Amino acid sequence: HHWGYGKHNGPEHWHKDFPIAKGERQSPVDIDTHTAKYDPSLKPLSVSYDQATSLRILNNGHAFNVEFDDSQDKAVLKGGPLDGTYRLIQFHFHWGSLDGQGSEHTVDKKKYAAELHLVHWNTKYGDFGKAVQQPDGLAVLGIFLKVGSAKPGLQKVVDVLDSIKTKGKSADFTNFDPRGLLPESLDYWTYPGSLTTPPLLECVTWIVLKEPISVSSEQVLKFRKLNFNGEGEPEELMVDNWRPAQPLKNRQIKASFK
Ligand SMILES: NC(=O)[C@H](CO)NC(=O)CNOCc1ccc(S(N)(=O)=O)cc1
Ligand SMILES: Cc1ccc(S(N)(=O)=O)cc1
Ligand SMILES: [Zn+2]
Repeated sequence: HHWGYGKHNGPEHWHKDFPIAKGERQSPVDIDTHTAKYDPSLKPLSVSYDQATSLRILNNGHAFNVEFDDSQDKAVLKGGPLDGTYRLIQFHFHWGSLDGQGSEHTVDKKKYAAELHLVHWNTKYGDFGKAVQQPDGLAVLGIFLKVGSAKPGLQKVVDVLDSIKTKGKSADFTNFDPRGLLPESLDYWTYPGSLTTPPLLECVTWIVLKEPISVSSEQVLKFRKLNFNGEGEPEELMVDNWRPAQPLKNRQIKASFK
């Protein structure tokens, strides 16, 4: 894998090694709020993170992942558009070089400063690697970030980033409560899509919350001090690690709310 977010290896190049990049259910997409249909059959989301066990934070050269113990049903997503039980494996963000870009999904073409992805896999497939081979394998909960007031529950993440500056660095990251990253409302849009990074597998039920969270300028500035490069390599700031909106094709975006 040599894909990334540069001019020479960014999203417009990915199709050469991952031809599904041009597929029928790629993510992210623009959410056209007036075209999304309210679906009264959609259930409230059930986010059950009370027993979540965070373990570690990793700079993987594209973003940082906060990893969870997914060896039991400890932190699960169910309800909403989903059938069955999806276990939280990791969360990460996508963000920009400036506050006017960074999100992957857009809302009426609006780009947010960043987007949080809480990644869950369907327990009926047993392991994450098996789940990504299935059309209903993953559920990703997407949350927009705007710049304003600080998000108190984000600060523990911000403060460990200095210890994982470069690709391949990890740090212990226990006892982090991801409930501190949610907005007040669980109103959402949903559609069938894909992973937004290679291998771009078409295995995701996307659940994108309408209500953004607010983070401070200082918090997002610390995201932008991370590096895509490994230790001792030429410094490349980890910024603009987002894929732009892809064609909606033969898909419907449904709203949980009127
Ligand atoms: N684990 C596995 O057996 C293989 C090989 O390592 N991995 C994958 O086939 C997919 N890995 O997918 C990560 C991933 C990528 C993108 C997202 S996003 N940005 O759509 O939430 C969320 C997870
Ligand atoms: C040099 C190079 C550029 C881009 C890729 S890709 N198709 O994985 O994005 C691989 C190698
Ligand atoms: Zn993501």
